[PDB]
Amino acid sequence: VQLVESGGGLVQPGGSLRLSCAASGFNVYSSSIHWVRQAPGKGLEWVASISSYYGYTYYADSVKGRFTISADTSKNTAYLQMNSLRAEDTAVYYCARSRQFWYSGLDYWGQGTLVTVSSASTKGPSVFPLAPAALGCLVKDYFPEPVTVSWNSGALTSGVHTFPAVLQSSGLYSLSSVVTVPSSCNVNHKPSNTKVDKKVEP
Amino acid sequence: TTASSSLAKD
Amino acid sequence: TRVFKKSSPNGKLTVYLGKRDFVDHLDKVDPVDGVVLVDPDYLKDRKVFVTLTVAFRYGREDCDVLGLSFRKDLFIANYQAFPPTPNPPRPPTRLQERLLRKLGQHAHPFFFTIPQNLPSSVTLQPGPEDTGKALGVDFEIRAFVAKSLEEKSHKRNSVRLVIRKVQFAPEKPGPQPSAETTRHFLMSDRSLHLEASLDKELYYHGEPLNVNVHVTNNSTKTVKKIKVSVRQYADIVLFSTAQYKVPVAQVEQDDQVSPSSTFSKVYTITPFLANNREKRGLALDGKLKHEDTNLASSTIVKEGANKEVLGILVSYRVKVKLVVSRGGDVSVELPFVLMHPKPH
Amino acid sequence: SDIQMTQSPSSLSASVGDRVTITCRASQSVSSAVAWYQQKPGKAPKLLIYSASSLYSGVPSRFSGSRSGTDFTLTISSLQPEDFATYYCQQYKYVPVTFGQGTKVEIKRTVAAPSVFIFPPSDSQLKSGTASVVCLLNNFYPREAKVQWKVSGNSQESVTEQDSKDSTYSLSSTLTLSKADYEKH
Repeated sequence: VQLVESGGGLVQPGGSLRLSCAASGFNVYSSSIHWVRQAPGKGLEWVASISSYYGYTYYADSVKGRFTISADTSKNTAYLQMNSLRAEDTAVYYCARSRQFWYSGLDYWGQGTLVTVSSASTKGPSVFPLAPAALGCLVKDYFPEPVTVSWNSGALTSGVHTFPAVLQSSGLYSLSSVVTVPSSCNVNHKPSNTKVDKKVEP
Repeated sequence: TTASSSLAKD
Repeated sequence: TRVFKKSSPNGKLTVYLGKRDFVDHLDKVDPVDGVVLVDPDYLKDRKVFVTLTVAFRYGREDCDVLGLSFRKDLFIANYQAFPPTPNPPRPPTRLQERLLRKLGQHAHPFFFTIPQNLPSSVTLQPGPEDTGKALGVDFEIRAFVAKSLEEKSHKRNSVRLVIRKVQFAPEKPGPQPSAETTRHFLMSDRSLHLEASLDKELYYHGEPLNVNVHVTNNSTKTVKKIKVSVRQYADIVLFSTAQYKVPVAQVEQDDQVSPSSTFSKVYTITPFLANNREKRGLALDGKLKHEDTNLASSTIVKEGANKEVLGILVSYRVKVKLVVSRGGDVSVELPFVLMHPKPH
Repeated sequence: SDIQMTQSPSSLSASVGDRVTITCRASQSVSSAVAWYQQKPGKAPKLLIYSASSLYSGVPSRFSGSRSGTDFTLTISSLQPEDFATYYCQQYKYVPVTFGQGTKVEIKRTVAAPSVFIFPPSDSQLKSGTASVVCLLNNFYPREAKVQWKVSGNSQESVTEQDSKDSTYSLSSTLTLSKADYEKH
């Protein structure tokens, strides 16, 4: 028994997208499909559910009408179409299974995929050195995630602390990392295909 | 209406 | 854990029932046990009784303006809760003792034994053309306080509560369900031999069924279409045997079996309610008030065949029909059960 | 209608083999349709308790749950060192279901003082026209801290997960202003 998803990416607000979760190892009619979303750093909350056996559908109040849900018994797959996307709807999405007779929790959870909604475009990293003990590397105004930043192509991994990237109002993400060298960095951005290497000297 | 009470554990 | 409760409208009479669902083991059904709470000065001359009536109720109870139930009483029993009777049968039980400890002296134990020759909770599906609820055997526990058994019913006195009697699958699987059919012609020596076999004889709701069908068309006629369907049979007995059969799920494939050829296949068919919301006469498992449910759970009969026909009996069958050119249509039928597994 | 939950505490810390109790409260009465869910950081959640008292299959017996009216008790007997994560509460006999706000559980250690590092904007950053002040707080315990600015608003702070090597915290805060605004001080 397994559960898989596909369809994540970035969507222009006011646009639309469609997500799928394929079911294997169990039976669609003797089960139910529910989806729940989790905003970054927030508590996961329920969005929609389809009951194929009863032929019923349900939606959350915040997303009533905007969203649809469908199921295909031939391919053991569920389909739902997202419309009138807004900036607050971005989160990580999961597909879940539950015993139809009877509801007894959500025993199986998919690997999960994320949905991002924004107008930001691709932006390469900009290395701003942080020299004076310790020394740090600052990357600002980049898009999108992720960025693999190491010191001297990962020559030394001791004393390096890499912090999660955050979003400021400019619409571009930024992260930081500092290496502790009291006595005495290679960063690659795969989505932007940009590699920026720089070093800071006191 | 149909409801529930307490019940103890012996 | 918890205990369900129901109270009289007056608030002076309240009944506590240990469980809302009851199960049978094909030889003994779990007894119905409960306690009743009452303050003596409210009656001060009367007596307390509880009744388990099983009725062939039709329609609903929400004061609907229509021809109401044919209220045949299938089986009714009585027990004097208060004043206290002899200790049997036989003790106050562990749940009864625990409720007495919780409450004290104002509780009164009552006991009941459900005879093994009684039906299972079944309810016919109400048709959209008609109005309100539909008929179906159902259980009910009614506790009332009065001086006499035949004393007139009072709403403030009587308290009404609904219970269900459902069955659970035995852990021992049965024999493999299979069938065969060899159909010759009117005179010619050519014949038509077909085979049907099943995965199992027991299945769970929603779980697909894969019928193993094989055809040996060593004949001269041609097979036009193959029809695959699952039939439901509802043996209704009130005072005369009745049988309302109705299909629930049918699947078709435009496959042609040529003369002097062999053809085998497996088909996936699932009994489910989503596509049969409107078919009147479909049988659904007993509801609590009005909530939805699955299809009617197949009711296994006890080993000793006796009669057991005092209510609604439901069974399932699957038939595969072979459309043979210019006559000679032949179909194969086979039984199987479909009902819940053993919970924990 | 909307049946909101109210769990507490939002966060707590413990150690190996401790008795940890987390409580879930419901704004209305729910009979038994209450479940307990654990989610490791960055990965899919997984059920631990369903029907408010049953322990799901493939789960060590050390977990346990209890009910008291509208209050729910979730206890761990001997907390294994790989269980440090967040926990979630849900009720599921009314549509729609509702979930908790997350409850962090982490290992405890001694209190460690931090080493404050402030980094000036780079020369290329100086020529870029935007200036940022990098504030560093490394190897400190616990996570909470108080940092002031005076040389204010327009500041963002980042903190990482407990470094298991030293069981401590590292925090980074950034103060970004313009060159004219930076130089007026």
